[PDB]
Amino acid sequence: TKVEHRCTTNKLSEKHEGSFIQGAEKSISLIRGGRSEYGAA
Amino acid sequence: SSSRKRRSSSSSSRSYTSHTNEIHKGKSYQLLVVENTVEVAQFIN
Repeated sequence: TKVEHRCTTNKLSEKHEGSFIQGAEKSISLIRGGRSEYGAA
Repeated sequence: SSSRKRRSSSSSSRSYTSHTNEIHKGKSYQLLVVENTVEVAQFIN
């Protein structure tokens, strides 16, 4: 008598995370008249 | 795997595993300020 029994398996996992934040700010200002300390402020 | 023949017998097993991580970052900030003050807004020679 002869007997054989066998099994095999393959498995995977993956995970990801990602983030991207982007920003722009601009300001433009003009003042005329006044005194330079407060006009500066 | 396992086997018997006739008495004689044998068995075997395995694991293989591989794993990987990567993390990456880039940050940039730029500022420009250009500011002018005039206090004697005109001298005319």
